[PDB]
Amino acid sequence: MLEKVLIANRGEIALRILRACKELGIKTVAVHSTADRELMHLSLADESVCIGPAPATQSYLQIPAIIAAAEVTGATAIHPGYGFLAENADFAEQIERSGFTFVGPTAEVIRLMGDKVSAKDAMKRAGVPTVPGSDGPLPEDEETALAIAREVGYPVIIKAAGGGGGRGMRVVYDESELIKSAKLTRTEAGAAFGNPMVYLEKFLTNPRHVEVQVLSDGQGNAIHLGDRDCSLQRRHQKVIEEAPAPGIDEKARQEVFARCVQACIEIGYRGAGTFEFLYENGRFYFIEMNTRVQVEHPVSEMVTGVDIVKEMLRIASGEKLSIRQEDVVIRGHALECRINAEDPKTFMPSPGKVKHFHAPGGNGVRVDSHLYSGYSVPPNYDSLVGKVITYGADRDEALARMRNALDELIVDGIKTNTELHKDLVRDAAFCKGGVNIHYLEKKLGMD
Ligand SMILES: Nc1ncnc2c1ncn2[C@@H]1O[C@H](COP(=O)(O)CP(=O)(O)O)[C@@H](O)[C@H]1O
Ligand SMILES: [Mg+2]
Repeated sequence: MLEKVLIANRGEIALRILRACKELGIKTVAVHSTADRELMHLSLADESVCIGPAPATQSYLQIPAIIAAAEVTGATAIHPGYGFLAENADFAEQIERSGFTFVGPTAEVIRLMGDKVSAKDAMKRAGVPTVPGSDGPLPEDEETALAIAREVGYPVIIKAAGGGGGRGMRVVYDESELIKSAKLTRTEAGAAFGNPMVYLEKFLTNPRHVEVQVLSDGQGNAIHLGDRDCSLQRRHQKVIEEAPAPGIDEKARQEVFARCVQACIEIGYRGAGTFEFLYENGRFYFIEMNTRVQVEHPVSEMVTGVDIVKEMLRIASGEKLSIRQEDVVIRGHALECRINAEDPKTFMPSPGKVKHFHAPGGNGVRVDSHLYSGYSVPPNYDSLVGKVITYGADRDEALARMRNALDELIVDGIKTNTELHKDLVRDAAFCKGGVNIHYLEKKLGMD
């Protein structure tokens, strides 16, 4: 087992990772900005190192600072969490060059899947179905671009190859705007991601965001932990997730599970990963693979009883996967609400002192949050303050418990999106289930 892990992150995921280390008997090192000195997990950590000022670019994204924290503290491994340097291949390659273990896939695998054009192509070779589009990038050549779009069929979507966080995409409804829309997206992709390449996909009008959770040990073994539906989105940013995805063709799903697990073994995947799919009319279409732990890993943990982060850390310490697919039984249904410190109506982030925090509880209620009473949320980072996660015998039961949980949650002192969640879990279409990726904004929408 890994001697000592440095947690190269903050907030709730940092606390999540610390919990898993402690269960495994692993020594923890926390890194933090000057603005995050109040973070809950710092006091629970064995060692703590301030690695820069408030701005993320000068702290958490500062690779040299994180590597020096490991060297002084004698960390043997580094967990990147999600975001920041989790899918930064230079980070991975740098830490391994310095003789540390990375709790994630190989740097090359991060690059293979991080470039969304080569990822799609790797999935085609693995016989995993893909969203119809350009076979590779969309060329600047006007004649060729226009012919490709025509063959796919409008509407299409232009997507950044190096894209992330739902940014660098543009939808084109008729051919007269394709070239100028592509021109604009490449420019915007150039600044935001340092790669101006874009590709073309069919714009799917009624899909659901369904994704497959995998774990792979890098020694020939891989399993899935079912799927998740994450269709409720605002600006391509997920708000609620659930597992398993309800109302899915069982044959289609069972087929996609096999393909994904088989791909892990092909490409040599090591750690936790997620294949992201768009599901439409009984059929899956790959869009991307997240080569890290996900925000919404808990719903999958609820329905399988497999601890994804502990497995990650076991794999990283060099262990074979213990769990066989035989033993992975998806049971019940789980629901996650992302609790964000933002305005529930204007979505403007809401930093501040949490004068009083009270967490919901009871049967089938889990809470993952670094909040505590007296804690000040800083302005410098993402708006995620906690995740309320319910579990039941069925989807209706998970929904009933989220209502209850949401009723008891108090984050007094700042604004949250809690009232939005309260509406969503009473929304007729969502309570029915299987709403598409366009539903929330459409709903919001009517205003
Ligand atoms: N072909 C498509 N048609 C319609 N919506 C899409 C398409 N591709 C992506 N999206 C929307 O963008 C979201 C994220 O897509 P990704 O390809 O994962 C982009 P990112 O890497 O930023 O997450 C999806 O959940 C979906 O809502
Ligand atoms: Mg994505």
